[PDB]
Amino acid sequence: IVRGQSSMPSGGLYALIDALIDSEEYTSIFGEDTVPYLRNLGVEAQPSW
Amino acid sequence: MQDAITAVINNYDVQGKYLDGAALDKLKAYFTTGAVRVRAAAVISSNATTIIKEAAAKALIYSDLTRPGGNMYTTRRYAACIRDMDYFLRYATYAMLAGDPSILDERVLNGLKETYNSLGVPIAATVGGIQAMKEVVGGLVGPDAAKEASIYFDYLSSGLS
Amino acid sequence: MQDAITAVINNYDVQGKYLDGAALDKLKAYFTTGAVRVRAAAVISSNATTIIKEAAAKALIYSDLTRPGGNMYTTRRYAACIRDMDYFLRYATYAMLAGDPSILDERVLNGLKETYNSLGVPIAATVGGIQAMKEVVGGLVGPDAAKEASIYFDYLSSGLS
Amino acid sequence: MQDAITAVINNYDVQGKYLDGAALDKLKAYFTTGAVRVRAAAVISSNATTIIKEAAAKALIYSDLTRPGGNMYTTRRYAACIRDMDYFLRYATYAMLAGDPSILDERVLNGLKETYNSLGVPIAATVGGIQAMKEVVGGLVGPDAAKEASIYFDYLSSGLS
Amino acid sequence: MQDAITAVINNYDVQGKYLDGAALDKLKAYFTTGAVRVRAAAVISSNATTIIKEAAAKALIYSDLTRPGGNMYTTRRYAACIRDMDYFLRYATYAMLAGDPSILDERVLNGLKETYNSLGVPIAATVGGIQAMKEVVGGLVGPDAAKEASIYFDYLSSGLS
Amino acid sequence: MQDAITAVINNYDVQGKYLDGAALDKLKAYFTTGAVRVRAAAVISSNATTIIKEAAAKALIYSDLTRPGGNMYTTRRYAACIRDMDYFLRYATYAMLAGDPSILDERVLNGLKETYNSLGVPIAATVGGIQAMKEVVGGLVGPDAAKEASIYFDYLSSGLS
Amino acid sequence: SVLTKAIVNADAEARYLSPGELDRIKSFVASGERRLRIAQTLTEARERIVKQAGDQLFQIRPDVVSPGGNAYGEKMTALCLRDLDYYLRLVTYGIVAGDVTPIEEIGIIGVKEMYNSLQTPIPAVAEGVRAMKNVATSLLSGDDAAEAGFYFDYLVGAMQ
Amino acid sequence: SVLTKAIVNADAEARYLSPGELDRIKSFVASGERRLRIAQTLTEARERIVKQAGDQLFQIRPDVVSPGGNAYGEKMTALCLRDLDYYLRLVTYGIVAGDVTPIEEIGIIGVKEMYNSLQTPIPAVAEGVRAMKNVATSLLSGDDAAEAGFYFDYLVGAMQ
Amino acid sequence: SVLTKAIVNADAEARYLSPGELDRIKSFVASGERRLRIAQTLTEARERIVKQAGDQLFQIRPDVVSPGGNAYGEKMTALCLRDLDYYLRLVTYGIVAGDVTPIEEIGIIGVKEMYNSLQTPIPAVAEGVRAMKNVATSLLSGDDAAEAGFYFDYLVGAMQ
Amino acid sequence: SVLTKAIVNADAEARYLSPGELDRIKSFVASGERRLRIAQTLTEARERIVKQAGDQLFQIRPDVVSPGGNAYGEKMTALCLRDLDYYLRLVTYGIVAGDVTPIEEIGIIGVKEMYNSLQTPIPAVAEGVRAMKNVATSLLSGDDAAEAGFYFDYLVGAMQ
Amino acid sequence: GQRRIAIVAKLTENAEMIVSRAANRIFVGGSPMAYSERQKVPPDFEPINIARYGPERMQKSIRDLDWFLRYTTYAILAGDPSILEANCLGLREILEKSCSISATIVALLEMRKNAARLFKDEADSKLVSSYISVVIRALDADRSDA
Ligand SMILES: CCC1=C(C)/C(=C/C2=NC(=C\c3[nH]c(/C=C4\NC(=O)[C@H](C)[C@H]4CC)c(C)c3CCC(=O)O)/C(CCC(=O)O)=C2C)NC1=O
Ligand SMILES: CCC1=C(C)/C(=C/C2=NC(=C\c3[nH]c(/C=C4\NC(=O)[C@H](C)[C@H]4CC)c(C)c3CCC(=O)O)/C(CCC(=O)O)=C2C)NC1=O
Ligand SMILES: CCC1=C(C)/C(=C/C2=NC(=C\c3[nH]c(/C=C4\NC(=O)[C@H](C)[C@H]4CC)c(C)c3CCC(=O)O)/C(CCC(=O)O)=C2C)NC1=O
Ligand SMILES: CCC1=C(C)/C(=C/C2=NC(=C\c3[nH]c(/C=C4\NC(=O)[C@H](C)[C@H]4CC)c(C)c3CCC(=O)O)/C(CCC(=O)O)=C2C)NC1=O
Ligand SMILES: CCC1=C(C)/C(=C/C2=NC(=C\c3[nH]c(/C=C4\NC(=O)[C@H](C)[C@H]4CC)c(C)c3CCC(=O)O)/C(CCC(=O)O)=C2C)NC1=O
Ligand SMILES: CCC1=C(C)/C(=C/C2=NC(=C\c3[nH]c(/C=C4\NC(=O)[C@H](C)[C@H]4CC)c(C)c3CCC(=O)O)/C(CCC(=O)O)=C2C)NC1=O
Ligand SMILES: CCC1=C(C)/C(=C/C2=NC(=C\c3[nH]c(/C=C4\NC(=O)[C@H](C)[C@H]4CC)c(C)c3CCC(=O)O)/C(CCC(=O)O)=C2C)NC1=O
Ligand SMILES: CCC1=C(C)/C(=C/C2=NC(=C\c3[nH]c(/C=C4\NC(=O)[C@H](C)[C@H]4CC)c(C)c3CCC(=O)O)/C(CCC(=O)O)=C2C)NC1=O
Repeated sequence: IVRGQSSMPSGGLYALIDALIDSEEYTSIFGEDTVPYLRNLGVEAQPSW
Repeated sequence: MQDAITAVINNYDVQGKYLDGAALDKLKAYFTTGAVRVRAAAVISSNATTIIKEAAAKALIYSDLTRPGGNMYTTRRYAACIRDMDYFLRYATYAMLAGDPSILDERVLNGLKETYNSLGVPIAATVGGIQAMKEVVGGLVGPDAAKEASIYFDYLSSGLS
Repeated sequence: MQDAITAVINNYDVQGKYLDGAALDKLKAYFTTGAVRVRAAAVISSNATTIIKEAAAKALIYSDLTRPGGNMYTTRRYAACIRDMDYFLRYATYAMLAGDPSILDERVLNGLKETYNSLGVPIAATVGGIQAMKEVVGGLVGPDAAKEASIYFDYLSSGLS
Repeated sequence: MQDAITAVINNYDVQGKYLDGAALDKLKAYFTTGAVRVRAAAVISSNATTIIKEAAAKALIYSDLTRPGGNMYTTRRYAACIRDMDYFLRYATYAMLAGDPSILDERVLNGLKETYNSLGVPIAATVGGIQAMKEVVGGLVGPDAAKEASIYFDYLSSGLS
Repeated sequence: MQDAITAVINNYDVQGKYLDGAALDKLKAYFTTGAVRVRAAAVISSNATTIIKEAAAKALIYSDLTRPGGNMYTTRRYAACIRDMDYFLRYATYAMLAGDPSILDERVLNGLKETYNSLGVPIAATVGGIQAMKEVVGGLVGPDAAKEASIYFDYLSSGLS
Repeated sequence: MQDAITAVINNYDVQGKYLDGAALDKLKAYFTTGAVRVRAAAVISSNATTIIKEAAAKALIYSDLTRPGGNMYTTRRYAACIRDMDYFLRYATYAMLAGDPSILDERVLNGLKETYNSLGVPIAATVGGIQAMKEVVGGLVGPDAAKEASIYFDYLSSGLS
Repeated sequence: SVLTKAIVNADAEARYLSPGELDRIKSFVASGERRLRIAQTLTEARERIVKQAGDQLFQIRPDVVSPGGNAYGEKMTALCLRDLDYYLRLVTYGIVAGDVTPIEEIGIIGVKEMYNSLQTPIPAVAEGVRAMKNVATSLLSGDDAAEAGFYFDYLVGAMQ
Repeated sequence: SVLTKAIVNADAEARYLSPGELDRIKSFVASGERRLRIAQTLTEARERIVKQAGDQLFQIRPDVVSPGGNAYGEKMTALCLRDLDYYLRLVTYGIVAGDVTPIEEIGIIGVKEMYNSLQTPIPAVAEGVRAMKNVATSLLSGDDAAEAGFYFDYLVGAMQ
Repeated sequence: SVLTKAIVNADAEARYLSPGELDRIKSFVASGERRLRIAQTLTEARERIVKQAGDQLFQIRPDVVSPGGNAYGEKMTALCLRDLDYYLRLVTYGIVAGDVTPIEEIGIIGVKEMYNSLQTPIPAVAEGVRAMKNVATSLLSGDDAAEAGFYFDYLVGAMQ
Repeated sequence: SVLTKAIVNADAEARYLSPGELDRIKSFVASGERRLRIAQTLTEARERIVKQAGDQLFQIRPDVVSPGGNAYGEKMTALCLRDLDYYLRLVTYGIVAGDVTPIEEIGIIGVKEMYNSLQTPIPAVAEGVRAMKNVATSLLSGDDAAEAGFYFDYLVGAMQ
Repeated sequence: GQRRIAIVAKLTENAEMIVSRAANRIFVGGSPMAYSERQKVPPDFEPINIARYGPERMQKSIRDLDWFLRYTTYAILAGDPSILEANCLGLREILEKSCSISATIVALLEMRKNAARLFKDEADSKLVSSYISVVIRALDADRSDA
């Protein structure tokens, strides 16, 4: 990326974290107010691959 | 995933070859069967639910499988089983449209054998559920499409056993 | 490997300590249960084959496991499975005599989970085969020894899961 | 996880049995000890910190373990160790309320032996930390509850060794 | 390994199915091409050495590969390379007789990609050596057998890339 | 990770020793080479792109690797490969500044050998890409720093083989 | 098959098939339709062969369906004939393959250890297997009955 | 292809192919025969297209074949036309599938990074592609020339 | 160290070190010999420093060494000075590293939980550290005494 | 132990333990209480046994504490008694287990190579052990003194 | 605890009666109860025991009644209805092609009433009706379900 404001922009670690968090999928299931939880066996349809 | 056509393109791309006569003949062999694949998919899709019901009736229910101690005992597990059946039917319809089984490996078979071993899901009984849906499908789609639909059900079932 | 007694000796050796009161109390707690361990081993050894037979009958056979598509289908694989069962029984009998599970790690569990994943061997089904042999063992050995035999079967089974 | 009331149901469900007289007797044997389990949990919870402190004092600190070269040297590792201790105490309190050790397997023992081998965490020393907390617990909870609390500490400690 | 006749049996055995109409049709599709496979194998076997010579001449030698710094420099390595070529030709002839590529996986491809990476053996150059032998083979065996021989050379070459 | 200085601190901390003469001598041996490490890093950083281009030109491209069938064929894979090269260069520059290879293990080598085996990435070819960047680096940084930069490139390359 | 057994020899010596090897594949495949007919006839009469085999067996050795017998009872008997059904199936496989590879991996390698564990009396089982030959052979022409008979006698041989 | 961009899209919502979605799977099928034919025609004249593209390129940008130019010299020019041969090939692939798909994975994703490393001037590669459009397009009927032209302009677009 | 801290920030943002980061490594390493001298002096007087901190502590808090005090008694006092010896050691480590990474992992992260368990009054441990600052600082030149003092005040800060 | 030895022989044969080796264990369990007691008694007088062993040794072999002797000097003698303390400890371990087992791994396998390097005269180490037997044996009842004596004579044997 | 086990005893002890009362009440034209392998609204438009159902259709319909009863005893021991709503939540659709949904409710209605005669309604007579209410409630609507 580069450093933009105070910095830590498109980081390595920093970029990865925004990318996750700003994803479509993230803000759908847990969008906005909920803390993330394991979507394991009981909760959703699990992939078998 | 890949279909008939991209199977050929990627096989030539790795050699960096323009498509030659042998390639062009393969692609023709796909295009020439294409209209029939479409008609067959429309029959399967629109009879989806009836195919599952007739396949379950011939190969799963009225049995120890649906009784206490059986893996499709409980409304929960009965629902999971016919849910699975719908996956198989639906994906086999994709494979047959694509004219390539690669999607059945990527999105259905990978890890499924062990997943079923881990839950206790009876493999042999599931294969019969696949080969019963094939039987029904082959009646509904007719001479034109019977053999072509059938193979991807057979792909599915030798993928588990 | 180590047993109760060498577990204590090596724990003190690394500190270069002569055995003290706490150590001596531990060793007593082993010696005082020793005669009972021996009697229990003689029951298991002499009923070995019957324990496997009754454990398989309650937890493995008469099932999809023994049918085509199942992992203990074929005389080859049925033989391999009850061969395994004999290992488990035999080593658990060693662990219980030693009063230490370390041998179950060194010579049985190490790499076994992945070995079973690589061959396709159903883990959950194998655990039931272990916990069925425990059930039989606990009847045969009696009040004296039941809890002590049982734990090393439980060690084995949480080692796979 | 499962508890005594739940285990009776799932143990019968797999046989498709109504609860019968033998089942009903087991459940009574749980209900009849229930009030005592609750009182014992309230003592443990409210003395949690003191139990860890007295258990560490009798079985861990003032030793080579807390000195340079020892696994509970550094404030980091001392904190991790008494953190662990709190887990054990807390879960044993769950197991004893449930009247079933299954939670100790599912959420505490599974993989823990090897986790400790991989980090270098001394197993024998951890068991003494468990059996010291049991000693303290058995004083605090009284005649009513002493034996029942004790067993799930003993379950924990033979799960590691 | 497996062949078309054998594969049909094991694919059905895992489902516990008698051979049925679909199975019997597959086996016919093999038997009906069988005599042609045999004739083709006798041409390849008896022209083995000439096929390698013409394939090397079109795709390997007269190049940097055979010059100092090249992987088929030294009589040692030149010998190893055309030795390999003979393996490929010979096994492809087995696969084509069997009408199944499974032997090419079990006894030729497994680990070979990494073996070549570890020695420095040029993969792309080896594929050209495979596809040149195919070219020669397809001339020698004629219309009857050309497509059927060709596929197992193509199996080999997409197995490396 | 650790550097020269924290390598010493942690080696003494586990013994609970204040730094003694031997320790103080080691740290001096680092500090006394420190200014030279900094200058060398500024040369590498500011010539990063040219080092990769000259290293690829001597050891990777103009070859079967970049041709169809080769692992750095396709703009995708060519990009991935020189991306990797930049990692190596950048981390080796970290290791050399720190005067400790521990970061090369923690953040680069761990699992990388098998990752490359799993994707098919040619190991020997990657090592040559490392030892070519070293060659270029040793020219650019001069007498002062040549040996010190070089060792962490050599650490990287014996970490893969 | 003949193919599996033979190609294996080719690959192991790093070579194409011999004239001999090619000849036997040709003679073998020519004998295909007949072998398929032999399997069909026997598949078509499987229930009869098993049942009549089972009567022939229990006369020649009944004790197995008696108080202290391994096959005593209705569901301990439902399993003994099922095993006889298994072996007839494997015999049809062998006949169409022209050798035992399949028969062997599926039902003789490990069979001593399996049956010793179950304490099914194995040697009674050989006689039971032999009875099926007698029934099956009475539904086949002389020439086809012999060709079938080799595979029955193999299983009888392997057991013991 | 058009298919890939399509069966995978009606599987991200777990459903069967929509009745309108099996119609893009219809135009393409009819188009494919014509599409296959155009690719074959392009393949036939490949050597002429590349060579004449290469002349058209070096007139328009003589700087790349000059002292400080990426393609300066006989073998720096040989590799340059080989790259032009690569892209024409990918253009035939794109046309036949009906969707660009594979060409992207084969020759644009990563292309900036590849050529930046080699120090190749990207925009003059885009010119080499325009030059190929001009030649190829003169060997095709008006209708087929347009259909081909979209794929040439895509590559020109992606190198940007 | 200063090195570890600079690098970790570099790697986490996927980049080479900044001019700033390079400058501080340079200034830091220039102070190497001086920092080593500061650690030596304090290592050389460790036994004296611990005792004078311990006297300063027990005057200011005679209660800790009183009936209901955590350090009441001869061996509850012996362990208390040993802890004071521990922290002086960590302070010498910090001074030669030029930051707290080592000091922190070894003796502040987890220290609240450790001492709460032992029921040690944390703020009087902070006083014991101030007492050591006072003694240690009287054995160092003005400039070196300040440089040392920052690390003492850090520990005092972290126990808070 | 006796347990380890019995089991290892059992497992090597891959069959459950016998009668004849499931006895010895019973004897050992009864013996172990007595065995544990003897070790405790030996542990109580360790300093006296070592010191008096050390006097008995240097009278019998004054050459080791002489100009060209391995144990010449106050330390070189201090380390020598420490080694005598090591072996007495291992002897208590051996007695308690009922089998020598761990002592072998701890202090005889490799002992020739260790002491040859240090240039220690092995046979005078064997004498130091006899000297300890004499002292230890005078603090035990006749029956317990013999049981202890076997383990002393083993070590004496292994240094040979 | 102790109640629930006693309450569950009673239901188990004379389980058949409760079932026979239902079985008899919807199946007219024979003895439904002979079939059950233990012995080994509108609402009715009474199925006949041999005419509309057959033997095999009848056995499924009889087992369910017995099986339906069994679940409440399991349900009773645990805190809730979870083992009943979950297996009945979409039961309507599996059953409707060959079972009259509304006919089946009357056997369930009957059972709840017939189950209660056993209790002296201290609290445990309320309970049995409460559990069996779930089967009925959660079954009908047939839009809300599944
Ligand atoms: C404990 C919660 C629970 C229930 C109740 C349950 C029922 C259930 N009923 C079934 C079928 C069936 N059930 C019935 C009949 C009836 N069912 C009734 O509850 C009525 C009393 C009667 C209609 C008046 C019939 C006729 C079939 C055959 C399916 C078909 O229509 O083909 C099946 C399919 C397998 C089978 O044939 O047994 C299940 C899984 N599963 C569960 O997990
Ligand atoms: C998109 C591709 C895909 C497939 C195919 C798939 C299968 C699949 N089947 C599952 C369970 C199951 N599958 C069945 C299937 C059956 N029961 C029987 O008795 C019959 C033999 C068989 C039906 C014919 C059952 C009963 C379960 C539930 C097991 C349990 O109770 O945990 C699960 C576990 C998670 C869940 O319960 O949903 C998966 C992932 N998942 C996928 O993502
Ligand atoms: C001394 C300690 C030790 C153990 C425990 C051990 C286990 C072990 N089990 C194996 C295979 C196997 N293990 C089983 C086991 C089972 N099949 C089932 O379906 C059941 C769930 C289960 C029996 C309860 C089977 C069927 C195979 C054969 C897999 C194959 O066909 O390759 C193999 C592969 C080599 C072989 O086939 O013998 C090993 C090494 N090996 C050892 O050295
Ligand atoms: C290097 C990181 C590190 C530190 C600092 C550390 C401290 C530490 N202090 C301890 C005890 C103690 N520490 C003190 C200290 C004090 N009493 C007071 O009132 C004063 C406030 C203070 C002296 C300034 C006392 C009195 C004990 C004994 C408490 C007891 O035994 O209950 C113990 C338990 C005894 C032992 O096993 O060593 C540890 C581990 N351990 C570590 O790994
Ligand atoms: C919820 C169930 C659960 C448990 C029980 C659990 C244990 C556990 N203990 C750990 C480490 C540890 N555990 C200890 C424990 C001890 N040190 C000693 O010397 C004593 C013998 C013993 C305390 C009595 C120590 C010191 C570490 C740190 C090891 C390290 O430095 O990496 C870790 C590694 C991750 C971490 O450091 O937090 C886990 C996961 N994790 C879980 O999720
Ligand atoms: C350093 C180890 C080494 C050797 C020796 C070597 C020899 C070698 N000799 C070759 C050809 C040849 N070599 C000869 C040699 C002879 N013709 C005769 O009749 C005489 C007996 C003999 C000359 C004394 C001939 C005639 C050819 C051409 C054969 C052909 O093209 O078919 C070739 C193939 C052409 C090429 O690509 O270079 C190689 C690799 N390669 C090596 O790496
Ligand atoms: C199919 C996807 C694909 C492409 C396109 C590809 C291109 C490619 N172009 C290369 C070089 C080159 N490519 C060019 C091309 C040009 N010079 C110019 O000035 C013009 C702008 C342009 C011609 C239009 C030149 C001059 C080189 C040599 C550069 C060097 O050697 O430094 C190389 C390195 C040589 C080699 O090992 O092959 C690759 C891999 N590789 C691929 O896998
Ligand atoms: C296809 C390869 C193959 C075979 C043959 C096979 C046989 C086999 N026979 C079995 C039992 C049995 N088999 C028999 C057979 C006999 N009793 C007698 O006395 C006679 C000698 C004989 C009949 C001719 C009996 C009586 C049992 C029941 C034994 C028991 O339950 O203890 C069982 C255990 C029950 C089960 O889970 O299925 C297996 C697996 N399994 C296989 O995978």
